[PDB]
Amino acid sequence: KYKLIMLRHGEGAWNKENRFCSWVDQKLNSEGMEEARNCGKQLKALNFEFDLVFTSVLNRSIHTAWLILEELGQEWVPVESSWRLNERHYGALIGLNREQMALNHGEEQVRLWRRSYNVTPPPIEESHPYYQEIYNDRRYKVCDVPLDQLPRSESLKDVLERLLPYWNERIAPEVLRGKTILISAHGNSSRALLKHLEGISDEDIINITLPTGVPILLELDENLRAVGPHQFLGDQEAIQAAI
Amino acid sequence: SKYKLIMLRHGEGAWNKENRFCSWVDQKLNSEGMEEARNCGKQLKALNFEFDLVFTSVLNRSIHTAWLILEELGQEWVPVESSWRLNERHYGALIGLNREQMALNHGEEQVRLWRRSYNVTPPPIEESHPYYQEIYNDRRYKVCDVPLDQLPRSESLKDVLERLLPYWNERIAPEVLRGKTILISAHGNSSRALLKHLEGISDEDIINITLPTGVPILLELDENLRAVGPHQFLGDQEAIQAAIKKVEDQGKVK
Repeated sequence: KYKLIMLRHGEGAWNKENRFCSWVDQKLNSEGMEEARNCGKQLKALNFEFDLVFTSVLNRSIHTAWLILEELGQEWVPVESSWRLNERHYGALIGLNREQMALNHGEEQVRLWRRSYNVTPPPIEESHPYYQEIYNDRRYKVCDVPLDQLPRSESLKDVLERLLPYWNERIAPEVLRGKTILISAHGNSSRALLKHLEGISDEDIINITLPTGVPILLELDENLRAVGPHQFLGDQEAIQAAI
Repeated sequence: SKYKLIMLRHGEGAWNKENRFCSWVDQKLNSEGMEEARNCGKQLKALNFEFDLVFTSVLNRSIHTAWLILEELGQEWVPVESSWRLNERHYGALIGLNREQMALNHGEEQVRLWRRSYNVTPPPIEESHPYYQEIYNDRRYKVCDVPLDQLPRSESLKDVLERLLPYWNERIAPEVLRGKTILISAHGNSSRALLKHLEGISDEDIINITLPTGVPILLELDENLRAVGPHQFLGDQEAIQAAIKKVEDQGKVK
């Protein structure tokens, strides 16, 4: 077998204003940082000793890895970041209040826009309050594919399609070669990698519910295909939230 | 063809306040060292620096200094790479001992030579030392470009140069050649050793370079990667000199 840990960061202001962060580089809050600080205390109690850490290019994912590495005393562990682990691009829904988008278009459409393997939201356009903050940022000018070729909106399926090469090419070699890897990612990019490993269907995946601030162990074979459900490590007094 | 590079020294930790030798002991910043980091970041942002790559040692005080600066800059996504080759000088058996006491029992001349000289090697560390095992049993020093038993047990400034220059030649300098803007988060002696090589400083003159903590060091190089003039400090003139008299006074008596 092989082992692998993924997780997702905690809370920010927009995660409390009930808004769509998505590609907006919004930061963690007191509880967001403390959550990851506790998550590292947990992996410490677990005697966890990583070799490589993989993140998105959004800071809430990076501070999360960093705060974790400090609790472990593992700050020298190599870190790699990639747009291909970014949160899903929610197009024009970025930054708007979701409990009032449900007031315009109705719950059924907003629910579908987030619990759907196949549905692409409206594309963010140059008029959007945050179009510039995303596409002009220097971190997207040095990417592996040109600025114009980055998506302006994504389905959950879109996330996996851009993710999977990064897994095949950057990650999978390393998890092959023994390295205990941590993946500090987001709600959808975590959901998509679990699908491709647990072979989840285009219909069971919209059901999958991953907590935040919680390690997610996952065992593999030499095929690198899953061997069981994803399990959650730590003080299993951790069955909270999930709306 | 006209390159710029930023190099700097981390800030205060507990043993710094205690006036001890840290060397390869993985001491953390205290919260004032953390503010030095943040102040570097602010100054770097006020010059609108955009880094493409950051290099550090594997001592966490140099890594945290770097992470703090990236956050000030909004550049947390900029790749970071770390290497024992940028480590502080290994101070042998003086690791953990107070500096002003060393001057009392050996003279300020002997202490100055121990700290700032080119080819005076410290008394090596022995298995008896309270921090021996925690150093050479640390996982970070395992998967390397050098066997565990071959890691030094003390180091002259010259020994530092001989282990740092290969990492410059093969890892930092090519990225400078590509046009990337580089930040180097290291320590007093590893930065002096690379300044000695880049500036061609004599064996006899490197004794007189003291680097202030928490202060950006701007370096300009030509198309052969040699300095164009002497390294320069960013920040207020008088305050840097006052901070420099500070560092050398650590080895002088009442």
